[PDB]
Amino acid sequence: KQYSQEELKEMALVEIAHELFEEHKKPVPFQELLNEIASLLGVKKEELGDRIAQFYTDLNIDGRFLALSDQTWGLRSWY
Amino acid sequence: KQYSQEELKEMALVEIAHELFEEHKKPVPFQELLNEIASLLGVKKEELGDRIAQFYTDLNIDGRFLALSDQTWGLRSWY
Ligand code: NI
Ligand code: NI
Repeated sequence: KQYSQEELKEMALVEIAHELFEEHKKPVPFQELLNEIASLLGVKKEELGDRIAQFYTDLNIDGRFLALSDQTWGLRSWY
Repeated sequence: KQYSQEELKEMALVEIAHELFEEHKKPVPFQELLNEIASLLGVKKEELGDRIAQFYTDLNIDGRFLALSDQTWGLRSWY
């Protein structure tokens, strides 16, 4: 990346998410984005709090992003 | 992993998917699973063909798996 933690700490979660996708180049579940973003800002996802519904909204507003129909799967023994 | 390509080539896609999740330990979009599985069998995803709706079905049948509500996102410039 071309951003420090301190630059990331100045960005909208949706601009962080955008650089992740440009690096990663893979679709990602919303919750995994939250984790990768929260780890790049060295906080706990829990702490993003009020920026979460903001982020969900921005992703929907901003034309660069698609919500894909593709189904997220996992193991029952993680929940 | 503890499987060769040749052992994987004998397994139901759903047992391959299960070992992926046990390694990876992350939720994954269905289509990314198809890619990781297709690359572990050195074929093109396209070639899994009739095993695809089989796999979708097995995931739904088999109690180890959850379909999570979490939304898959991506960039419009991949589609
Ligand atoms: Ni959008
Ligand atoms: Ni199931």
